Amino acid sequence: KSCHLEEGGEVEVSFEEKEMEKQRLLYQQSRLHTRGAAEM
Repeated sequence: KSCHLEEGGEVEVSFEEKEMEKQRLLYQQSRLHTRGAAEM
């Protein structure tokens, strides 16, 4: 639920939004410890 909420909840369709959102989602995924958790 946290990762889903951190998808589009925080029209224009510009590079100022299509890249900030992608970087934020990547940071959210990395903060979840992709290493270790995938094997779990």
